[PDB]
Amino acid sequence: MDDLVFAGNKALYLVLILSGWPTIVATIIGLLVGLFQTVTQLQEQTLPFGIKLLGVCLCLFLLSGWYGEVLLSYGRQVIFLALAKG
Amino acid sequence: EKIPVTGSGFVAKDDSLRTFFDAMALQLKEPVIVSKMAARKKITGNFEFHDPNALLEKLSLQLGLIWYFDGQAIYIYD
Amino acid sequence: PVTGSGFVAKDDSLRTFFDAMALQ
Amino acid sequence: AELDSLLGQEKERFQVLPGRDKMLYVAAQNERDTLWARQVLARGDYDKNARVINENEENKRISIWLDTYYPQLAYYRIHFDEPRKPVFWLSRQRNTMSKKELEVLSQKLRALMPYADSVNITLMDDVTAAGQAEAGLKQQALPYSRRNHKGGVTFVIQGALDDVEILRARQFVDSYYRTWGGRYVQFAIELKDDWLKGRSFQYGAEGYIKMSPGHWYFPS
Amino acid sequence: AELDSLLGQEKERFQVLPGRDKMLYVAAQNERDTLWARQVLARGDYDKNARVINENEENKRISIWLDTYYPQLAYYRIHFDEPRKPVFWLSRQRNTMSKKELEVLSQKLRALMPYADSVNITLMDDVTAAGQAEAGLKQQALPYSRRNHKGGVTFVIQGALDDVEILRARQFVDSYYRTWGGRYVQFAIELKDDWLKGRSFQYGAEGYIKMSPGHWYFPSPL
Amino acid sequence: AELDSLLGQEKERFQVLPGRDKMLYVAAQNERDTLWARQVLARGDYDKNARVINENEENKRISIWLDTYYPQLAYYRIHFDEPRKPVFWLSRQRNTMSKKELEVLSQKLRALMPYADSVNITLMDDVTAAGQAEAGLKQQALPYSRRNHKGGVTFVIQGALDDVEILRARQFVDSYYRTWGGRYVQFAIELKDDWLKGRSFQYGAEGYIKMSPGHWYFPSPL
Amino acid sequence: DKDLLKGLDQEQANEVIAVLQMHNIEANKIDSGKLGYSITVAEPDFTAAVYWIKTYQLPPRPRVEIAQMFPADSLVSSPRAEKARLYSAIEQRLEQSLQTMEGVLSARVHISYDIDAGENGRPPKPVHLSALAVYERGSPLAHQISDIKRFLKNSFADVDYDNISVVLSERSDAQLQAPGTPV
Amino acid sequence: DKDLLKGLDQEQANEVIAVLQMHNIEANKIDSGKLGYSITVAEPDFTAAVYWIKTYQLPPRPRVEIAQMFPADSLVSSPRAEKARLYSAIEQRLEQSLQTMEGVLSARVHISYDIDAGENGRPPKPVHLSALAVYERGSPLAHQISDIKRFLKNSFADVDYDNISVVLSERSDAQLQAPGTPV
Amino acid sequence: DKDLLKGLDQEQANEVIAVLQMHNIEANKIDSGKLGYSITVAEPDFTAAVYWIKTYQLPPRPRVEIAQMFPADSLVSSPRAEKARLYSAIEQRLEQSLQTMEGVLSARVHISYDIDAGENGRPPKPVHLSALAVYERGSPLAHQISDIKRFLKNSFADVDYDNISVVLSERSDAQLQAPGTPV
Amino acid sequence: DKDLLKGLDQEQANEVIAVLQMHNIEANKIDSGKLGYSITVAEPDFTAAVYWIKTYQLPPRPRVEIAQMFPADSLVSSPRAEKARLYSAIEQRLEQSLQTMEGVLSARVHISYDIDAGENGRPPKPVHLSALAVYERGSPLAHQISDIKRFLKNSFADVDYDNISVVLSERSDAQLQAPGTPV
Ligand SMILES: CCCCCCCCCCCC[N+](C)(C)[O-]
Ligand SMILES: CCCCCCCCCCCC[N+](C)(C)[O-]
Ligand SMILES: CCCCCCCCCCCC[N+](C)(C)[O-]
Repeated sequence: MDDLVFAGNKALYLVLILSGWPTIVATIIGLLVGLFQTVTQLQEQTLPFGIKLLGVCLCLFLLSGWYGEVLLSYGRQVIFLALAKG
Repeated sequence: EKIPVTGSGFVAKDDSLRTFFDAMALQLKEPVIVSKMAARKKITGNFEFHDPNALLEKLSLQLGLIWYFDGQAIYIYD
Repeated sequence: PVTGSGFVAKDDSLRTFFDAMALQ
Repeated sequence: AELDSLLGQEKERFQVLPGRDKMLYVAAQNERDTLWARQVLARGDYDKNARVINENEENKRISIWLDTYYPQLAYYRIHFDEPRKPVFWLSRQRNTMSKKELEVLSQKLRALMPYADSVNITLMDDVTAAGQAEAGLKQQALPYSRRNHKGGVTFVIQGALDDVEILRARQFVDSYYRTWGGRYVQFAIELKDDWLKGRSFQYGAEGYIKMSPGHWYFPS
Repeated sequence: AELDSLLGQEKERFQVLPGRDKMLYVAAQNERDTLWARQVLARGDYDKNARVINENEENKRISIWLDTYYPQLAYYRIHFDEPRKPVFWLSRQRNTMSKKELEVLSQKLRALMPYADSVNITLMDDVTAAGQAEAGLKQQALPYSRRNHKGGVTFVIQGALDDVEILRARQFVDSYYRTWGGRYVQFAIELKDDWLKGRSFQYGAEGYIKMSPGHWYFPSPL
Repeated sequence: AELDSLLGQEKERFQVLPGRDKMLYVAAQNERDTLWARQVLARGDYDKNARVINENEENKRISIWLDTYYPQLAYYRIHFDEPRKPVFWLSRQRNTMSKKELEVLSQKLRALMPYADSVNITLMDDVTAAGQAEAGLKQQALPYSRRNHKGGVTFVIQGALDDVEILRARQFVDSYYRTWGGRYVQFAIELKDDWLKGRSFQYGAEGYIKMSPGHWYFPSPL
Repeated sequence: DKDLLKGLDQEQANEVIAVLQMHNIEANKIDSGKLGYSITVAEPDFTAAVYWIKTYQLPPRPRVEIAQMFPADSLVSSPRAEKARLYSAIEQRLEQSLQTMEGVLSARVHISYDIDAGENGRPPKPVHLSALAVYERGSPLAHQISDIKRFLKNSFADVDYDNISVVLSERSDAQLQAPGTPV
Repeated sequence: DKDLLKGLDQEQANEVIAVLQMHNIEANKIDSGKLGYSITVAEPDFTAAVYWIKTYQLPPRPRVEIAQMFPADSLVSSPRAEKARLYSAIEQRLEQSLQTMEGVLSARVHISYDIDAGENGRPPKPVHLSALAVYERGSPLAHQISDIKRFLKNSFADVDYDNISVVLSERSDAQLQAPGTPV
Repeated sequence: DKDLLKGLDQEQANEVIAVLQMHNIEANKIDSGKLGYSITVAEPDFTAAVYWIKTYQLPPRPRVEIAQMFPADSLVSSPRAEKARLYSAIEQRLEQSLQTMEGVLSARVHISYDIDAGENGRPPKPVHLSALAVYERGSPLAHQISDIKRFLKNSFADVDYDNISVVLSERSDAQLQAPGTPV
Repeated sequence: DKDLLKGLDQEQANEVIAVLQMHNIEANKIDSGKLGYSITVAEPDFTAAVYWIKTYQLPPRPRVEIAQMFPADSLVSSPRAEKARLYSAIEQRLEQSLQTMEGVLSARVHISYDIDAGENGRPPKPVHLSALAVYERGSPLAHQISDIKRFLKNSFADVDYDNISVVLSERSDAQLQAPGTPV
């Protein structure tokens, strides 16, 4: 059922790319702040969380318009397929 | 001309019998009334309405119709 | 069917077969 | 260094003629050859005066001159099969001139063409021209319409033509034009869309199309 | 260094004719041989004058000359089987000329063909040409229509032709054209979305009636 | 180094004949052998003039010449079983010529074939030809139809054919054609689906097709 | 000698030389390896060579194919992209098949891309085809259109002879003699 | 000698030379390699050369194609940009096919971009095309418009002869003789 | 000697040689190993050789096969891609089979790719087939169309003789004698 | 001697040799080990050799089998792929069985791949089969078609004699005598 196959595969691909960007940013920031604590040999729990929050908020301010474009496109498309037979 | 065909006639292409026998009504000189049950049938071809009574009689037997004429209108039924 | 007139049926319903016979 | 030695290996391709103005005239058969020759002169390989000529160019130039001194002369085309003795085709019906007048015309043409020794004037029949056109269309089996005017004939070919019909028409028309020119007979080719495919209609008198059940259309 | 030594190993593939022009004429069978020869000349391997010729080119050239000087002559084709003595086929019905006029025509053609010693003029019958066309179609069972004009005959073959019908038709036509040329008889081959292969009928009270030819055709509903 | 020494070990495969034009003619039996010989000449292993010939090529060439000088002669085929004395089969009915004319024809053929000493002309019967064709199709049990024209007979073999039938047909026709040629009798072989594509219809002068129950189509008499 | 062009491909060089030779301009091709080919002409011919290079818009450009727009790297490419690459391959394979027919020198083919809609939600439209082809001299073009139509009709699931356009042309005259050298 | 222009590309320089030679101005092209080409003229001709450079707005600009606004660099590419690349490829392939017809020298094609709306949820509009072309001298333009309309009609899903525009022009006179050098 | 082409493959070079020899041009093939093959001709033949290289568009592009668009090794495939690889293999297998029939020299096959739509919820369309073939001289083509139709008909679940197009041609004259060397 | 081909495999080399010898061309095979086989001919025969190499499109391509497109040594295999490999193995095993019949030299078999639809929710189409075979001289082909049909019919669950196509041919004449050496 090429229609069910398409809609099902695209749902998962969209989950993977919508979620990837915030987690990539968070991971890279995490690594750099973890390193800096080693070369400084200076340690605390809170600095990485503090920076990660800002990094993710900026990520959302920037990309969020595109999240809307992608979701609207998919929303229309699935309805048209569901009611396509008539 | 938008009608580049030489002779005269009617070219049906998948016409309900209602819309076909209407084209014959002017040569018959009578209004035609067709039952819904007969109007479910279809026809295709190229036809000469030269002698309408003699054509109508033949097509009745080929298509399984029955017909009557009260003096004012022609009635065609299955 | 070089001559006369007949009907070549293909699992046709009796209604269409005897309708074709009606002219004769 | 004669001019013939400079034009190439294929000596048959060109023809050199000396003119009364003491200038060499090179006769070519087509544009490609024309430019093949003109490059040699424009480069300046030859030292004396020379010119390049062809049938189409001379037809045009002569027509421009006739437009000024004979604005009502009816004629067809000038042929250069033998460039030293061109043949000029005039209409028999649409011209009334004396023999003296025709001779004078001949001499003035000869003065315009310094490479030609004389001009032969021949009278042709219009009915013949038109007939060979219409017969050529019937031969190709094209659909057509004919319209007649005091001074010309027009053949209109229009419809949803096939590719084999466009090809045949093109070949024929191009063959005719070369013989007769374009002054008396004109052809018009006009492709149009098809209204009838997939619709039922009545034809002959009281003809009409119907776009869909319940929608009649009455062309003129 | 003769020209024959330069054209190849297969000597008989070409034929070399002297002519009154004091130029060698090389006669070739087909276009590919024509170019095989022309390359030798155009390269400049030979020093005197020479030219390459074939039947089709000569037919075209001569017809162009006739269009100027004999614009109403009805004729078929000129055959060069024996290039020194070509044969020119005229129509017997559509031409009216005296023997003297024919002789003059012959001489003028001889002037056009400096490699030819003489031109033989032969009169052919139009009824024969048309009959050989029509019988050749019947012998292949092709479906066709014939149309008659004052000056010509047209055979129209059209519809949803099959591949084997297309093949047989194009072999026949390509054989006839070589003999009679395209002037008098024309063949049109056209593919249409139509299964009756050009026939057409109207239904009336008395049954079917055959409909005259025409440009419009009813596309296949099947 | 004689030419026979260059053609191979199988001496009997080829036959060398001397011609009046001072040229050797190597007669061959088939295309493969023809090209085996032509390679030897074209390579230039031999140094005098020589040519390679076969029956099909010669039949084509001579037919092309007849088309020009005898455009109405009715004939079948020229046999070269004995290449020094060919046999030419003419129709007894469809030709009117005198003995003198036949002799003239013979001499002109002899001029076309410089390797032949004489041409023997034999008159054959059309009824015989046609009878052998129809007897062959009956013997092979093929279904067929016969059409007769003034100039020829045509046998149409068409419909749904089985593999065995197709094979038999191809073999027979190939056998016939090698004897009689393809001028008088033509065999048209055409694979057809079911005529109407699984649809019910009424045949005869009032025929029609049932596109579907409740849908009539009136194309033609059937 | 004056430099016209540098850094050409082999394919650009041979086209330029062909076009100048046709107009009687003697040209020279030089190879610089990693720097490509260079084309040079004499001064007396410089003006003409310039004018022709402009008029023909030489050197020629690279040859476009639709598949160049859609090279797939994704996990999931659109129903649009896949269909586009498919049609963009069938086109090329038809041009290669036609070039084998008797006496065709070259040809080109075009197909109607319905894919400018994904055909999500809407029913698919019927196909149309166009072809151009070039023939050896002495070919009966009218008689040869039939073959091409027959061949193409059955390469696709729904095509009508009415929807197939075919345009044919003959080869121009052969350029065999060399151009003359300036005096 | 006075410098007109510097740092030109090969195809800007040849266009400038062509346009100045046409007006009888002798110009010189010099190559500086990584710095490009330079154009120089004599003083008596400097004024005129300036006026023509202004009038033609030389040097010419790079050629524009719609695919250049929608580069393939995204992990998801929007449907609008996909359809834009598709049509921007078909236009170019049609131009390249037209230049192969008999005696055409150059051409241009334009297509109606119905993609400035997605046609999501709305029935798609029919296509329109425009074409410009230039011919060799002595060409029957009237008889050749038919061929081009026939060819373009079937290259697309649904097109009416009423919706194809074609405009033709002949080539200008050839510039064969060299300009004169100032005394 | 003038260089026509460099860096050719084996099977490009052999085609170029064949086409030049057919028109009486003596050519030479040289091998440079990692640099490929080079082709050379004499100056008197240079012009003609360039004209023919243009006219035939040599050197030939490689053969196109649809599976090249849908590699077997991508991470994922939609059904459309798999189905296209399948038909792209059946085509090649039928071609290789026909080349074994009696006296066939080479052949080409095309299949209607229905894969460009799903036919889901819908009746899948019947198949269409086209074939081209070249025969040795003296073959009864009319009698040989039947065999090929019969053979292809049963290669697929539903095919009608009406839906099979077959085009046949004979081999050209053999090129046996060597071209002449310029004087 | 002139080099025709290099880096050939054993089967390609012996094919080329066989074709050339048939036309009276003496050829030589040289072995370079890891660089493969080379083929050489004399100059008088070079022209003909080139023409035949073109005409037969030598060297031959590798033989195609459907299972090559759906390798079994892959991480996961869709049902379509498995359903394809099954048929592509049955085909080969039938070919190999036919070769064992009396008097047969070689054969090819083809089966209708109904996998080109899943036929999920659908009734499966019947099977169709096609076969080609080559026999020794003096074989009654007509009487041998029956055996093959009988044997094939029971190879599959539902087959009708009407759905089986069989084409037979005889071996050509034997090439036993050696070609002549150029003088
Ligand atoms: C995003 C997580 C949930 C996605 C659920 C998608 C369900 C797809 C159902 C069909 C799966 C089997 N398939 C692809 C053969 O149809
Ligand atoms: C920590 C907040 C998590 C929110 C998850 C959803 C993020 C995407 C949608 C909100 C975007 C808001 N924005 C950037 C338009 O302002
Ligand atoms: C504090 C987290 C709030 C997350 C939800 C914010 C509202 C949804 C985003 C609305 C704007 C969407 N956008 C950017 C496409 O316009």
